Amino acid sequence: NYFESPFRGKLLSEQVSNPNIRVGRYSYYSGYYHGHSFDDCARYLMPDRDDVDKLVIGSFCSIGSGAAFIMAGNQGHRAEWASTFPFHFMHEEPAFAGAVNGYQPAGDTLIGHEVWIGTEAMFMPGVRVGHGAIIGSRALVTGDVEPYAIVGGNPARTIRKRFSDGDIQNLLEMAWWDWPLADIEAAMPLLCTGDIPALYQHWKQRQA
Amino acid sequence: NYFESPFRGKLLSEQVSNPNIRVGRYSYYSGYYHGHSFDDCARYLMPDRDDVDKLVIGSFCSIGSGAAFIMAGNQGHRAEWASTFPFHFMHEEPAFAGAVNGYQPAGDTLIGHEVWIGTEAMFMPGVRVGHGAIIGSRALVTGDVEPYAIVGGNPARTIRKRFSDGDIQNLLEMAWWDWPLADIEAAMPLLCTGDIPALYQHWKQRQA
Amino acid sequence: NYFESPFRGKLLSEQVSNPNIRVGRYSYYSGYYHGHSFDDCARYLMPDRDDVDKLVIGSFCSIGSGAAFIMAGNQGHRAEWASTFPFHFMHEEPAFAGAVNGYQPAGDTLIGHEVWIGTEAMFMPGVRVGHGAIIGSRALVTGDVEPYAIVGGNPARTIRKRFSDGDIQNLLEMAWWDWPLADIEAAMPLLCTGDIPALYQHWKQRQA
Repeated sequence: NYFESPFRGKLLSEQVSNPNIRVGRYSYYSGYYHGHSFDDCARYLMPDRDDVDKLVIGSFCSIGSGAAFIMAGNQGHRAEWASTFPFHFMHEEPAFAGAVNGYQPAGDTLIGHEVWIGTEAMFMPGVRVGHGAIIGSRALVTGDVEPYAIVGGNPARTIRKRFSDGDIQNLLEMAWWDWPLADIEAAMPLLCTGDIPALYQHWKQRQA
Repeated sequence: NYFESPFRGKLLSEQVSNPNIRVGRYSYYSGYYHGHSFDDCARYLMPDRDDVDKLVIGSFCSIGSGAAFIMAGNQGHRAEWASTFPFHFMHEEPAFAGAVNGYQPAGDTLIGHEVWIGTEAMFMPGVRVGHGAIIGSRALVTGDVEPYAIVGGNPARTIRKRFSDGDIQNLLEMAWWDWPLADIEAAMPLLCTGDIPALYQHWKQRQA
Repeated sequence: NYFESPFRGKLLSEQVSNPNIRVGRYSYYSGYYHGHSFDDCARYLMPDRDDVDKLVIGSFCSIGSGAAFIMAGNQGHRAEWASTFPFHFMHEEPAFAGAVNGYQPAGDTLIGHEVWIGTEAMFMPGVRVGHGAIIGSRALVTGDVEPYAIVGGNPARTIRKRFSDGDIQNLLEMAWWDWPLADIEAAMPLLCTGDIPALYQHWKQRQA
């Protein structure tokens, strides 16, 4: 077990290893209940190729145990073809030599800043979860998620947003997750409330 | 593997170990397909603190492999705050010193008597599954379940109840799961039918 | 880990071992992320008894990691009885001696030809997935699936069919998955398109 206690996770930066995984600051993962370091959470991601899709995780993300990000696009499976069998990849069989490569990229998988991901939540290829979004446990994300949206379910569907639309708009504008640490510590007292408007002022002020 | 065969489970009483887990008689768990004893089914449950929420399981429960009961309330994550990041818990960072503890208990998780839980069913913090309830496999229970309700799905939703409302009412009144063993063996022939009304009489009689 | 790379699966024929598992040609499974060979994907399947239900997999199936086929019917759990507790199986307890066997078979689980099963998809007892069907990941299949249906979700529900009804009808008639290899290689160029009608002609012709 890469982890010592169910109550102690480790930084992404201190455990990520596949070059095609770009994690941000302070984002962490706690997988004591799945025992593997964060690298194995990225399924089918080639550490070799620069040609593949990449998993990108924003800053300040708290990631639950056993989360999984399915990669490698279709894996050479074309549902619109007469057969979903990856003939092209089945080398040995000489008969399958003429097979064309049905593989298709899907685009980098992007997880925004401050995304709270539930244990065992699974993300399909190419999704883009927005900042602040909250992914429920066991949630199977099959599409893009909006900033500050609370989703959950198989398939995952938005249940509501964390703040008002205005609130959100303000949060998106001050982007505290990009704030110099000194200011994050400064505004700390306000980051522990739901007073977006207050925070917004404290921001506008400091900016001067 | 704590288990010898996919077809042989062990008593909760003979494997539970966290002091904050109170299992009842005859309730059993079979986790050959997940290999760990029942203690690891309670996620994030502190065996140390008397201050935490507890997992309580009634009598005569049959629990499928890999079931999981997510504990520790919010784990210090406040979705209504400007940030869902557990700053307070991120010690090292001196900047995060002023952070307030966003943690919140959720209440004991209660699983009634005779609850049949499917393999890999996952229960969220603070739910209360009622007696007789049947939890489908892979079912993600996010709220209270009623006695004799058959649920399933992500999110889990009642599909129907096992018996009539009257039937249920009778079952709830005689509470066979609390019956002295001699009477359980006695009424055995009737516990293997759907004749609640018959059982109810056999009960009323013996009571005299 | 029975598997060497997340990108390299093995034939069912080269790893199946329970006698009650009948896999077809070219069908493969890649479980690097679950590390166990295909035999453990069949949950509660007795390799001993000829009396039990069997798991049957067609030809040309691509099976994702950690897929699972729940077997053993009800496992002796009768929801329509007053108790869902498998008394009959709880030997030790002499009191439970009179218990009747609530067990019930459910019928072989049949997975058709060319079924593409997503990682961690779980099939309940007795379902029958039709040829060409596509099972989404994490999909919990609780009932029969039609040929060329694309399902997903907990519970799994058809999202749409891969081809037209006519298209389907043609595909079902030529059954390429039963074609002598020489013809499969022959028609290879067409098996890599969505031109069912074209394929159908190429077929009708060769037949002469």
